[PDB]
Amino acid sequence: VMTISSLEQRTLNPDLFLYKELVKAHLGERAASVIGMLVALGRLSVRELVEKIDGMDVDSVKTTLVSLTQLRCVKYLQETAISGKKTTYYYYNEEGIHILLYSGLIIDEIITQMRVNDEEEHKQLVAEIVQNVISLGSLTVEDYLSSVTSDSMKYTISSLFVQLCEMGYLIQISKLHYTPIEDLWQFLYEKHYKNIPRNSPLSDLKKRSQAKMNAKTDFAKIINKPNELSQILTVDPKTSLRIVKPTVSLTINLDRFMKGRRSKQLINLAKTRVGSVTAQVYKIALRLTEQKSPKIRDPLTQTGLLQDLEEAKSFQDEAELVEEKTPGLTFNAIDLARHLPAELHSASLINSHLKILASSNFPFLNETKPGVYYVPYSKLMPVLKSSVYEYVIASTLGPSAMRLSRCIRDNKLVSEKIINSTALMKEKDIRSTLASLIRYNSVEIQEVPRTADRSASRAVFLFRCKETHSYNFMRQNLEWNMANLLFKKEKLKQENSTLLKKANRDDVKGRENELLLPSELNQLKMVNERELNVFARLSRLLSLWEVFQMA
Amino acid sequence: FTDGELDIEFINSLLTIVWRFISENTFPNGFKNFENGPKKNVFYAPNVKNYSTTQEILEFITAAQVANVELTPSNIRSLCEVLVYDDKLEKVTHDCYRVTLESILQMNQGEGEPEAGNKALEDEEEFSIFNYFKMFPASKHDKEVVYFDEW
Amino acid sequence: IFVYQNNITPSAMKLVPSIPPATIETFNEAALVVNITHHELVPKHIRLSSDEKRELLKRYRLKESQLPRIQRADPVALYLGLKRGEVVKIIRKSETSGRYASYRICM
Amino acid sequence: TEFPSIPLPINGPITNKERSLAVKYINFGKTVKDGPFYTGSMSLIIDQQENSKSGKRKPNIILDEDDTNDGIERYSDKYLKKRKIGISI
Amino acid sequence: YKGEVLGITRFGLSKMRDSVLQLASFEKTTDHLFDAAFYMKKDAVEGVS
DNA sequence: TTCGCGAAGTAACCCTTCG
DNA sequence: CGAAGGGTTACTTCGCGAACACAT
Repeated sequence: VMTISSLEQRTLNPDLFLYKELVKAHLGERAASVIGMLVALGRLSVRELVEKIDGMDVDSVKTTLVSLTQLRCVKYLQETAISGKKTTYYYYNEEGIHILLYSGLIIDEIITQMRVNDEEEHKQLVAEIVQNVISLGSLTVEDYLSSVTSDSMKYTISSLFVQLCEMGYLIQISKLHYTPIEDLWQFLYEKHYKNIPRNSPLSDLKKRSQAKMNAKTDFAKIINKPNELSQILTVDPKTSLRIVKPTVSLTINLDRFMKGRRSKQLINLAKTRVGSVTAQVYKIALRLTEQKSPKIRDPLTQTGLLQDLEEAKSFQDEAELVEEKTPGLTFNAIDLARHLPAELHSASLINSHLKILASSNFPFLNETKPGVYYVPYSKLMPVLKSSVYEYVIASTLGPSAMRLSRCIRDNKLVSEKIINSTALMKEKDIRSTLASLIRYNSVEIQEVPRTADRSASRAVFLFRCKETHSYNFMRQNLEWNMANLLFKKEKLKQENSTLLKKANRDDVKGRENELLLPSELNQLKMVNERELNVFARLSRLLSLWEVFQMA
Repeated sequence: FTDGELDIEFINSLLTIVWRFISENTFPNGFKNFENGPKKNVFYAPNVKNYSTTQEILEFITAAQVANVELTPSNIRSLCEVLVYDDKLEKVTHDCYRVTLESILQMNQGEGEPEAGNKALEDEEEFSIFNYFKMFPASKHDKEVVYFDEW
Repeated sequence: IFVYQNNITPSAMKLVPSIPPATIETFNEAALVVNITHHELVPKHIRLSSDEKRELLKRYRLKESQLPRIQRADPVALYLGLKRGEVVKIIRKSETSGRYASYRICM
Repeated sequence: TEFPSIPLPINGPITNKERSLAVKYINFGKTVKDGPFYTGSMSLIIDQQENSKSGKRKPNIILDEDDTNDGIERYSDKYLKKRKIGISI
Repeated sequence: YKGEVLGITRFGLSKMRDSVLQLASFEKTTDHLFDAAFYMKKDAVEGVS
């Protein structure tokens, strides 16, 4: 009866609790009743979609999915059967609905990415371009430029099109990444067995060595095609500069900004790892290799459904193989990018102050060890999780929580007698903060016993970690807190809707000029005070949720 | 039996002397408390040679007047050395125990003066200790009250 | 149609529906020396066409459910070759009843 | 109730950066409830986007706009101030 | 009519009966109610039991 | 202190392929 | 061609019932 404490949905869903909510936040219930519905039973066609959502007929489940089609929120599979018609079988897109939660910080630090050249017009112009880019799903150049009505401002916008395309933020959206990747491999695998049905004495070696490896070398090339494929740009008599093709669509490319956010996380780590002067040159030597060869974040495009027999060693070996020599520019040299004019005492900057990052990998982790620039981003991710995960559990459960959670990582299957010799707890503070932590994971105990029904207590329950559970569980808990914060925002905007329809329609400049009587005007600065705090918590919570889903 | 008879009245106090001495071995004393001249690119690509403990630090702590008879730091030379491992000391090869992490988080905050200076640059980073004084008042529906739910 | 001579192996029928319009059979020379149709306990079975299948669904107002079902790997169904959804008409003969009929859907 | 703690929340919209991201979230949420932004829903929907739905409704994707859907509701400011017919709203 | 020669007892009755409370009165009244709520059975009541 | 079949649980052994 | 993995059939253990209703 005390329904304030959000007990109404404690066993609801962690995955439905965010996606349907983010769809409801921009359109409403008739669009949230399909992405929230296609996440609850899998893939589904249009004919078997109508009779379960309890709504209108095919004239409405088709219209609201077009609004999800031109927003890139679903995935379709155009395939036919052996005796049936051509079906649809729609999916749901994870990153295509992360874009709705993610767009504001996308544009707001693409501003800081594009801060380099000048000051005033570039910020406003990028905040006009990319804000309209992400609010649509796919737009062209000639359709945008039909509402400018200028001659030099249009020239500046046409320059900034290719200035954003050269960074790696605008690529041609093709069907080959608008298709589900779990079945795009199988389409490149069933015609490949159809390619060689040769009557010849070949064993099961054909199904592991020929078809698999040739599909690898025909798939890794074809996923890298949307990186740079729309490059001719040699239209001379129109403009005297590189002009983007008008009849060519553009999307956000979704992946370089992932890389920029994770590089920002690496710099935020390096501000605490090394000193104040080493992290600056580490930033200026790290924030230039994100635009050439993108494979840094991703759990790999092919590893989702074939890592079942033995291939994980091959995935790690191929990752560390193509992980080097592809960004292989000048590893430690000079560049005309930025030198941060400061003491960054050293009043001389060539080949003597730019060698301080050579002493940044031999200490505690930045991990560019072997020769010159080799392996900079492979052996951080199993510890970049473990560095941020300890700083959350220690800041929440207390300073003695990281003292117990890190000891068991050193020696798994640890007893309480030998953890007393390793820790310093008095008599019972070993087990008190253990029982305060056992309701959370990374405590997970294993039992020994060889008895009948626990007769003489057998000296049981020595503690392990099982660190692959607790990272996923922390990700679930953070994602639930994310979506619960957004539902606090939704209940706030749902509570007082009778004073919102007038406060934004005709009340712009005269809001302080006595248009509302002084009895409820403080509610207008109350519905804007802690609704600002919701988005501030969202901003400072994206910087902690997106570290537990690395490769 | 060198640790079972000391429960617990000066083990947490004994941490401070050895941590301050390793911080003195790895950093300057007075130049750590402030940011004026941050230790010269720290120690000019610092000090491959300088280790922490070999055969002298045990007798140094023994003769440091810790209000005890000079008996039984016998096996606390390495057990207390590995016992301080969480965010404080360094392991990499042998006796390379370094301090650098928490000398900014709690040294310049607890034993320091307060100022509302140029602190409008900390952007969503790893700040455990900071931002005390939970609510004033009543915890308006989006504060720290909800973490107990498992999910 | 394949006719075994002895005990089968588990790896023979591992891909039987692998051909999309066709299949293979599975027999045994031991239990095929006499056919079950001429036996006195089995009445006359005959398969109906697709046009005659929708006639009893109009006469009894039924559908592709709620019928007395017969299964695959049944000796009558393996003798006759009932694939799926094929109505077989049984012309069974009780003693004091006459020459009445019954219909069975194959599943 | 039950009092756990979160490290991050308090004393953090006083700076301009988190306020900038928050006000831009407000602006994105305010604009996103308008559908197509006065130039759209016409170009790229036939171009390999759900052929079974871009073929059955070739003139019927123009249902969402801000040129006519925000146009029809703005004609009624003048038909009511001069003429009155008794019809339910 | 089901397809196989089956029995009348507590495993021979569960071949056709989607009715749960009919099965939860014949034998094993405990196990038939715990299994029906696990599998989310609809149980449109039409039988005379 | 008792017969009835149906669930898991565990072992002997034969087919199939690898280098 | 010898050895390793996947999978069919065969030996052994538990539990659920044992009819209706009256007076104790």
